[PDB]
Amino acid sequence: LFVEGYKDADYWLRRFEAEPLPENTNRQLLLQFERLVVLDYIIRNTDR
Amino acid sequence: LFVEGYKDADYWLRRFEAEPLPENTNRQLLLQFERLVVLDYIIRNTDR
Amino acid sequence: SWRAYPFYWAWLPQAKVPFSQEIKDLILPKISDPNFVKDLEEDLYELF
Ligand SMILES: Nc1ncnc2c1ncn2[C@@H]1O[C@H](COP(=O)(O)OP(=O)(O)O)[C@@H](O)[C@H]1O
Ligand SMILES: Nc1ncnc2c1ncn2[C@@H]1O[C@H](COP(=O)(O)OP(=O)(O)O)[C@@H](O)[C@H]1O
Repeated sequence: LFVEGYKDADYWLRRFEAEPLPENTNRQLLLQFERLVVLDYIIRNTDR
Repeated sequence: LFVEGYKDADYWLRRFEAEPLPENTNRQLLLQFERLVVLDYIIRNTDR
Repeated sequence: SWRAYPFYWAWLPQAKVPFSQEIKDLILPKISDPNFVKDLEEDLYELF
């Protein structure tokens, strides 16, 4: 399935270094980031 | 009023530099920090 | 070699944050349950 209006992770990451996120959004981002860690770790992605 | 079990803010902030905090606690720190900022700015503290 | 296929997100500052309670609650019941893990291998086998 196709998903709309996403960007390269590090496009935003670089921007968040420059202009940080409000903390509530940042917490949200981390919640999501953790789900990526779990996924990549279990399947042991060789290419992330 | 004397408050019990605090340390110099920098003692912790540098410890939160090695160990970062869990995000929920960190959100709490920031919430408190914002209140510090508001207070010191309105009274234009000279010595913080 | 352990250097060969890194998880690139491990270098991000976000990767320094202890896991939240949210992820522990979503994942631990599942992956610490031998039945769940066995269902997973089953589902995967079925696909592969
Ligand atoms: N489901 C999707 N929704 C939106 N964009 C996608 C989706 N899948 C892939 N893309 C975009 O299209 C490009 C090609 O997709 P993919 O083949 O998955 O990556 P790669 O080019 O690294 O093999 C990617 O750079 C990605 O940004
Ligand atoms: N309300 C308070 N509760 C607990 N500890 C305090 C409180 N106020 C000051 N302290 C501690 O005692 C010391 C008091 O010094 P401070 O309040 O900076 O005034 P001064 O520098 O004039 O002595 C500080 O080092 C601080 O760690």
